[PDB]
Amino acid sequence: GSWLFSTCGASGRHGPTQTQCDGAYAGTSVVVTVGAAGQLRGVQLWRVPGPGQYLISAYGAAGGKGAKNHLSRAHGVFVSAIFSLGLGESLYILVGQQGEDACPGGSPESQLVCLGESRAVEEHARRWAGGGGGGGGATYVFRVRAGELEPLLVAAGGGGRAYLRPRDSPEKLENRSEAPGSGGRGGAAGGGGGWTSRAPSPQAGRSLQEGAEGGQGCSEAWATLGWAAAGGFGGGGGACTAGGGGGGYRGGDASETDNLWADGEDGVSFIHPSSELFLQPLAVTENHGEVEIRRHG
Amino acid sequence: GSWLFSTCGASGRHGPTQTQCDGAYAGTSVVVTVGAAGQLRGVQLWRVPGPGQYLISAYGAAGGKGAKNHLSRAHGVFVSAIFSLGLGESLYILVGQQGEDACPGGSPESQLVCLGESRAVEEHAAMRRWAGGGGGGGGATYVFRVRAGELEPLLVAAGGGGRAYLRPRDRGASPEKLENRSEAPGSGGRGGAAGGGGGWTSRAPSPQAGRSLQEGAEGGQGCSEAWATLGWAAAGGFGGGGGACTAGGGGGGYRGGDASETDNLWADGEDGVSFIHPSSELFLQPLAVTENHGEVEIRRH
Amino acid sequence: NLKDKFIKHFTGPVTFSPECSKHFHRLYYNTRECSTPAYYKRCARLLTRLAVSPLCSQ
Amino acid sequence: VQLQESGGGLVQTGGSLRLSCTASGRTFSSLAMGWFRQAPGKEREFVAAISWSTGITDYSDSVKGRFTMSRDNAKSTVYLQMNSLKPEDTAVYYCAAVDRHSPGSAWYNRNFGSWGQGTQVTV
Amino acid sequence: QLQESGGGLVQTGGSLRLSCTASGRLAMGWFRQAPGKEREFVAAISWSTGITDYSDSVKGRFTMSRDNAKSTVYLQMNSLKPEDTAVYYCAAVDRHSPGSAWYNRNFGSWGQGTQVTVSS
Ligand code: NA
Ligand code: NA
Ligand code: NA
Ligand code: NA
Repeated sequence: GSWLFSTCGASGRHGPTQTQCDGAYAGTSVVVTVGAAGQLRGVQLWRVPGPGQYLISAYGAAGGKGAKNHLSRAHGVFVSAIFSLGLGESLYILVGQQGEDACPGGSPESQLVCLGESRAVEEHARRWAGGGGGGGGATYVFRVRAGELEPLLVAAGGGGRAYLRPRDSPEKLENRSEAPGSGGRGGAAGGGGGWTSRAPSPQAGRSLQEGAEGGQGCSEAWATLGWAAAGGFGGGGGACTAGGGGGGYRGGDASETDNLWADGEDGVSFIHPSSELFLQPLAVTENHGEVEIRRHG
Repeated sequence: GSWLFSTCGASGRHGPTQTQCDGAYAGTSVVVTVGAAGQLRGVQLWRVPGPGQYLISAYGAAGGKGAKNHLSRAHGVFVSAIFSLGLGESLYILVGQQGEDACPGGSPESQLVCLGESRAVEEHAAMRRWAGGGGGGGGATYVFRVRAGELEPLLVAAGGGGRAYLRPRDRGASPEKLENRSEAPGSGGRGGAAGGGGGWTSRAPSPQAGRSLQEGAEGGQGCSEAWATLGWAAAGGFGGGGGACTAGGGGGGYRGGDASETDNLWADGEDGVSFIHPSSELFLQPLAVTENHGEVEIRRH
Repeated sequence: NLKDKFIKHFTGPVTFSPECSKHFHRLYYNTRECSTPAYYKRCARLLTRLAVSPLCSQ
Repeated sequence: VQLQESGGGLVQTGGSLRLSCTASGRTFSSLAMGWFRQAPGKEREFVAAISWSTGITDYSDSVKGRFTMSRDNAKSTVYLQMNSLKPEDTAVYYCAAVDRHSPGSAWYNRNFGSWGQGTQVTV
Repeated sequence: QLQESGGGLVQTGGSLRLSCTASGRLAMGWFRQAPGKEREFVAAISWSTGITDYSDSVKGRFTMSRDNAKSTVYLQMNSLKPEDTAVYYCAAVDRHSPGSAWYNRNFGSWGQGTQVTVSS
């Protein structure tokens, strides 16, 4: 009837292991093989149980909160479509992981920023930086056909929040297979990874082609506070002061100037043009992404 | 209009500071004075803007996940009722905070447990005591006032119990609990190594037990035995959430949720008990929904 | 309508008794959760929790 | 922990009573004490409060100027000097360890629901 | 950037050696696309370990090899059959797990290939 895929309890920029998913899926309808290493490390291989129509619902992960910008996370995106799949099919499922929140901090100094005691980043704005949230990873559903990875659905991740919110955005969709799977713009704050983007820095979210790990936080923020929030598995960009971009088929832009108020933008979702759209993309995911598959009659 | 209250960015067993809520609410309709220390530390004092009927929607906080029990959190409970408030009235708002998740861990050994390769807690169980892996209970959200020289509860939105370290392999939510009697005792949850939730007036029998409002409502600490074992343990959330050990911590409430008295490896903490003052006009019954921290929404009715 | 199609997808098949009609109408039409697309997941949990309550299960 | 009121009595309009309240086994974080009164058919209401250390006091408008609250730290006793009494002051007067959320906010019994027998005042 | 060579026109039972030189770069592979059919896996080899894999169709007839120094891989095709007629393509390859399908690790990037034709 129904098959539910999760991050297998994994968080942060690295994907899950076989052990984690075996533990997660015990007693459920789901069996997967988790990629052990290299390009598809942490991707879940699922055997399609016979030909038929499958309604696939993919949910990207939310972005992280900022240290002084925490009213809400940018929600990850839900996309869905009906796929007529044949006998012997296998689906590859990368479940996006939430962008890291700036708070609680991963160091004493970054935790003091979280309590509102430190205003050092603002006061200096050897560059002082920190407080942003990482970009959420996108959720990817794909297959191998004719010797190639073929994307079926990509559900965008949410951009991470900037350090600060001001004293006082449609979901993006790609539906052309020939469209470039490029990465988000960025800088110290990392843009999101796409399908095929090349990461210009350790902070950029990696593309699926690069293994999709989240970007690390910027080194200037580590130099300032001893810690920085990372992007989530599935191409989320690392934080700086500005927030990291969300992963996607195309990654979300991050600030190119580490602007104190610049939230990362969300990724771009993808629906393969052979499929039947079910519901339009909608940002609803609060935390990690997921995939839910059901038979469609 | 509408007034939205949050944890002001605070997480964990400790409530927010004035600085945190000042920043969280700047530019919104909400202005609060935050309790600076003592019994009501972290509690938000809100001046009611004129007499009238107010629909108050309170949301308790979710429990934490366990290291090998992480499909979902026990969600904090939503309760709501309409209240007739007069001129000069002020409300007291304690926004429950999420029970801490076992994972990611706060030490190398606890992060090893989260990656799943370590079975040491389980092996030493069913054989100085090895423990850990549970999630803390979520704090309840409390809306109350001072009347005739007494704190008077108006709404308590229960927090969710934290998850145990493990869940049964063959595993394929419990009804929401409500108190509506003003005289009812606000006692605490059972527990042990894993802490029961705090209630309205409970007395904490251990560092792990969730504290009651009378005690400052802080979340319980994780059990010392798990700190000794793994170098870290998940705490309950501000608002009476119980600390984890191996079993999950109990959720805060008007009465606190029960946690295991034997630190059982599969024993989720139970949720708190919500409260809706019987003089109010019920809007909607208790419904578990919250995924993370609690919150409060007030609107004119 | 589009709202109903989202919420039905997120909630799945659920039924409410006549005695819960006042509760359903209030939840579905007069809460922040069920009138805000970004919160429709919250809406679906709430509706799911209402449907399994003693009064609506009948 | 344990409180006991005395000094109540029957008085005419005008003139004075001196109420006392002793407190055994203090809390060491109980910083303030308060007088409340409950007339028949009405809710308990605040009268006055004082700090143990500083002796700084706070009064309801109905009693400001006529009632003085004081304390004796060494004895763990608080007093209410009621002068210029009036028939509306009739009530059972209650003593409590009190706290407040913040400066300016309402005083409340820090020992929830814990109240003594009070002392009767009739004018 | 790949360059395939070695194709030609042979008879049933014939033999050819294909070459592919790469630039940059764990595994390389050969795929082929026949008229009216999808591209399909033929063979793979690891640069470091020399471990190989083959489609069931070519086992016992084709051998993959490589020259690390020359960044070049080879497909030795013997006992050729009409159904081996196709354009043959070289790629850097990966696979998710043992037994899963091989795919081009540089998504969508292909050389011009080399034509192999086997007459009856
Ligand atoms: Na918030
Ligand atoms: Na912390
Ligand atoms: Na914390
Ligand atoms: Na602690």
